Amino acid sequence: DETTALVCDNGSGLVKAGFAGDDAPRAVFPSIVGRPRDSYVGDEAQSKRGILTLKYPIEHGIITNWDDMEKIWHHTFYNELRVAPEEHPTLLTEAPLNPKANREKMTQIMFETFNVPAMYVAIQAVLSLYASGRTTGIVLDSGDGVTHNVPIYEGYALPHAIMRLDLAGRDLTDYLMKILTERGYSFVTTAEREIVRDIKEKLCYVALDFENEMATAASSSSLEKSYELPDGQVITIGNERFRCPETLFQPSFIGMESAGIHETTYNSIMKCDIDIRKDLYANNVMSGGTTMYPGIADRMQKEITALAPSTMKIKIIAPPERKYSVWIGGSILASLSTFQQMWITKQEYDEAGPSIVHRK
Amino acid sequence: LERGRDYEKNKVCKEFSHLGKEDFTSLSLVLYSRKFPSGTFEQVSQLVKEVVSLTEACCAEGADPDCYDTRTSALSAKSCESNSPFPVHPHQPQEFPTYVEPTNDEICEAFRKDPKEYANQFMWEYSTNYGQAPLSLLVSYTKSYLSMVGSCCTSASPTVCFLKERLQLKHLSLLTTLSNRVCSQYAAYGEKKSRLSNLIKLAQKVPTADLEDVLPLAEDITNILSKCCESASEDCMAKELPEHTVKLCDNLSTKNSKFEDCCQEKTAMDVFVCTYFMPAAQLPELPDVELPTNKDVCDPGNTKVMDKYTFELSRRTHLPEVFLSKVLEPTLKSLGECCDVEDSTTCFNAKGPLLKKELSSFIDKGQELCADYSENTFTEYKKKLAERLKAKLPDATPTELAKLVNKRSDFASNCCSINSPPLYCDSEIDAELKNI
Ligand SMILES: Nc1ncnc2c1ncn2[C@@H]1O[C@H](COP(=O)(O)OP(=O)(O)OP(=O)(O)O)[C@@H](O)[C@H]1O
Ligand SMILES: [Ca+2]
Repeated sequence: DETTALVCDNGSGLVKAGFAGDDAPRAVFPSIVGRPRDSYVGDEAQSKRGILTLKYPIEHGIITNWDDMEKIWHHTFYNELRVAPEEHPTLLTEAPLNPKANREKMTQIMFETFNVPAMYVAIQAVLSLYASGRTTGIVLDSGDGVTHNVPIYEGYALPHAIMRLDLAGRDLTDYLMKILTERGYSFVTTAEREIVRDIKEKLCYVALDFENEMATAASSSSLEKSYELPDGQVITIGNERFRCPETLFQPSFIGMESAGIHETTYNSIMKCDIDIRKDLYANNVMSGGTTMYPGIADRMQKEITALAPSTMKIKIIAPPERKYSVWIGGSILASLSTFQQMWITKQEYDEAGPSIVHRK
Repeated sequence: LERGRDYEKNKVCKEFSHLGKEDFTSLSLVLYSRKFPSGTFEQVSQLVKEVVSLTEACCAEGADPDCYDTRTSALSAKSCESNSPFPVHPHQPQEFPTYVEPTNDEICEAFRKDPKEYANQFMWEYSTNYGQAPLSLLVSYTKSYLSMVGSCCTSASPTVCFLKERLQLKHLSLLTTLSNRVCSQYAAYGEKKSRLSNLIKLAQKVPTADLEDVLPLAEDITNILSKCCESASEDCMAKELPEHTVKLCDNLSTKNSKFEDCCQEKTAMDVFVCTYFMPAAQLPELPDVELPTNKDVCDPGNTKVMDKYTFELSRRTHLPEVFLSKVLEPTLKSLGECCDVEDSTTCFNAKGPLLKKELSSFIDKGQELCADYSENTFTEYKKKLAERLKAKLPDATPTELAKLVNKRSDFASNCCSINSPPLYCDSEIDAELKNI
């Protein structure tokens, strides 16, 4: 009783990797490669920031630099997981609407440079749904660099209904920097960037009623928190706690003229057949780190309720572990006996070259 | 065949003995729920308990043969009494299912509290909503669904159990809801229109294909529906439907990228849901197709001629199938009248040009009703609609204008898609077409 499949969730900001069967990813590091400002990957690249030039091979959920991507995979295999890829079937994740050639290239690299016995490429958003013990529903996946709405029916993600929003964690962090600086503070350097990133993950939240909440803050406290900087100097965060996440719903807070997450979720469903929409509205799962704000479920519930027919059952699935739902769904799926017949073997690969990854 | 004279009684009695009382009851609940889609869970259960009452008693060796036909006619007797405990009736297809599977937690909550109560509510609500699918499939799916809920809600790992079970149920679940959907469409149209509709949809999905490429497929699926939808065979649909996707892929696998992607899916039902949901493609811009000539219309064995017209037209007209189907059917039947009455070249001179404009008009109006729906997100579609409507009714108040956006938006969300519901949109396209 041994072998152990690997699950690698390649994210635009964070790569999540561990073993199938585990309840959580073994390693979680930033998707960055450091070149001589001789190369570093992940946390170390972050540290040696100054003497390095940082590249992000996965800007918007899609891999765009294959040399750097190999750097990352090599790193996660040997440094992070400290395993020998040659003896581990590997399950990979990809963004919705990932180009065929791109998927085939991931397969090529997997078999030809890391000689994995087998592997599979799965749609990130579908795994999120699976992580819930469901095969039908609409997923709002929102990470560091991109946000998607994916309607899925019995495992089938309807392509023409996919909604992609170029606004995610990275943008909220950047915005919370602008409004924090405007409130009479200074946040502009890269270290200040990570500080703000921390403030956002610990003290930000989504307001059920923006305006009401906005007045409550402008009137008194209770909506004010204190955060200790590395200086030891402590500051107070006011209405920026909810002004920050509020942009998910109002992309204009950053001058972006596009629908908010409640609207992309609404439109995705509307691109689907009338008879299944009910199943989308009643199984709306949220995954990704930018989906972690407290109150975001109740807010979405509210917004979709104002968009949908007054007779629709609206339900949001927002698990506490949703920051890793994709990875987790990958872990469960790869651990299924019924899934074992789904792997792409080195043989089937040798006898078919890439493109063999097309069977979804 | 069924010449039994007692066939019914010996049929049910046989079932009662083979399945046992519990299962016969479950079979009856599913059976009667698909028969009475608008029947209440209370009305249906009463009818079922009654039916199983007389069945157990009158199927017993010793029971006087006299009974079954007795309590059966007595059973139908109570059906006439006012406020009868049984389901009312003026069997129509359900184009808007309201069944919504609860969350895994709600399912298990309700299942721990009362299993039987849960099982019956699930079989009734599911059957009444997807009753158009073959009985053998409903009974099968239903039983397999409850089995899953029974083992996953007591599992150490409820979540992984559910994924595993749901993935294994996938095939039958699709086979069941898909067959219910397409059978509902077939029932609403009838063999004749259904075939026309399937050709139109196929045309809109693969505009660049040959008639001989898609016509066979449109005929096959129609044949399968005609034969399988209301069939007693436990394997008509189960066997026919997946066999149909193989042909479908054999013909269309390489015709365009969407069908190629769909044909790369792992299983037969994975491919069918894919092609079923596939939207109307970006149709080519082409010169109007002229109505069929008088010789074509009257000539014997002219089906091929009429099929090519439907195909050629459908692949170049940007209009939903529900629209095209309700116009092409009458248009042709009308042109058909000219062949009967003496003197062909005469009536075809009066009715001919009349039908052209009437069809041309109908299309332009339809294309107006479905404004920008296909081209954008619903949200953006509503913005544009509000704008073109503010330019067409300047003297309209913000409220009247707002009321109009909704009604037209609502209408479009229902009738401007390739799989818009037949019955509903037919009467709706009329009530909306006269508003020009
Ligand atoms: N508790 C939290 N509250 C708010 N944001 C959080 C929290 N935890 C993580 N995040 C944010 O969510 C984003 C990250 O993660 P995910 O792990 O979803 O990213 P990816 O998969 O790396 O990126 P993408 O999905 O955009 O390609 C980060 O930008 C991070 O700032
Ligand atoms: Ca991600």
